[PDB]
Amino acid sequence: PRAEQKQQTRHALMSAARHLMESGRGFGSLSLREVTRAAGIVPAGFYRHFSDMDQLGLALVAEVDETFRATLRAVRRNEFELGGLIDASVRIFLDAVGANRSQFLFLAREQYGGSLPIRQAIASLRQRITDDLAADLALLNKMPHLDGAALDVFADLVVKTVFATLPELIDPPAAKITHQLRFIMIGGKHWH
Amino acid sequence: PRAEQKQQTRHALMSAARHLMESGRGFGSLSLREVTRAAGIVPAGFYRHFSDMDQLGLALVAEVDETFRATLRAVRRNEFELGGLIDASVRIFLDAVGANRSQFLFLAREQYGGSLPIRQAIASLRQRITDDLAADLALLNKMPHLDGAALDVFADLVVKTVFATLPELIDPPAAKITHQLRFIMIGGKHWH
DNA sequence: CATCAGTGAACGCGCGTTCACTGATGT
DNA sequence: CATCAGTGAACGCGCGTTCACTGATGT
Repeated sequence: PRAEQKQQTRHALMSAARHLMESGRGFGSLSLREVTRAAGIVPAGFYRHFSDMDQLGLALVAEVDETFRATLRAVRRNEFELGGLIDASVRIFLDAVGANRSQFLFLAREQYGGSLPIRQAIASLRQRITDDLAADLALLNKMPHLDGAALDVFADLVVKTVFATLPELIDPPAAKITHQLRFIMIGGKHWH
Repeated sequence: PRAEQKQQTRHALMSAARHLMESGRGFGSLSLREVTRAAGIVPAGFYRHFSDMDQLGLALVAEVDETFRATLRAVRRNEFELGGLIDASVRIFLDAVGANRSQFLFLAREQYGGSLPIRQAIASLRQRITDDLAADLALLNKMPHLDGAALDVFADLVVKTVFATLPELIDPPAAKITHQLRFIMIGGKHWH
């Protein structure tokens, strides 16, 4: 229908809030009014799309989750090959961040600093990412010296490193992060 | 003098802002009014201590920096012994966090989410921590296969891991972080 | 008597939310 | 005529900041 325009306006509010953040400001500090101002609706017109700012926040988590998971599926598609696994996936990853700066900006900025339902939605998307990593590694016996409990700890260290590297990939890398993921992988290989 | 009372009030504003954060809220979202309300002065009485909220933020970075560096000096004091280096220092560290929850809370929460001068003051304290780590490691030839450029990358990975572990050490560990730092150390040892 | 940390009233402003509304889309 | 996304005016409230002030500390 032309409730496609309703959707286009919802994307405007969303894209407007993310973009308003690219200046160091956090999602909790954004007013409904300024977001509507930026997106091109009069304040009360926010309520046709979200009940409040928190709800917009939640929709921003879902948007980035979807993008983050699409990238990791691309990385997952390359792990069945042999050699150069790290370099190739760092590249796939860095491209996806490049192509979606403001989404990963939101995630990097809110990963600890948001409201409650936003902190929780992020912790959740992160646990899934971590569980998927532990399941990838287990599948291909890529870390044989590591049992289920150890893989969980390993995958947590890798995801943590990635999440903690996001801020660096937006403000201003490839070789450095690759170098760093190697230290971790080497540590998993020679474990014991 | 009894400008010791002036200092006591300054500590109240400071401790008041940190503590007001323990509920998931970020420093940028705190009003001058609520901080004064919490600390026990009437709003305009903030200005005898700080020109604005940013300046309070800056003083909170300096406070935690000082505490963080005192902990790392304690960890540094144990690195000249042999064996069990990781376990002992994780313990020293976790105690210092325990003893200063709200300070590390501020740091963990603002490490990426604050204003500009606050983001910059934190990046600075972090670079110093990282440089000190790279200098410790170099001093004791603890990572012989690593040249100056490699140590910088290694120390960045360790500090990043620590900073990224802070949120977990306040909201709700020892074995997990120790386990994780081992993967990293092993990776540094067997590098090449 | 001198200093000055903290007071208490006042201001103008942007906020979130409500409400009856308008007018194009889709029957 | 029916739906409903977006309008525009209005409200009460908490904000940051100013100002002349008070009264204990320290001369």
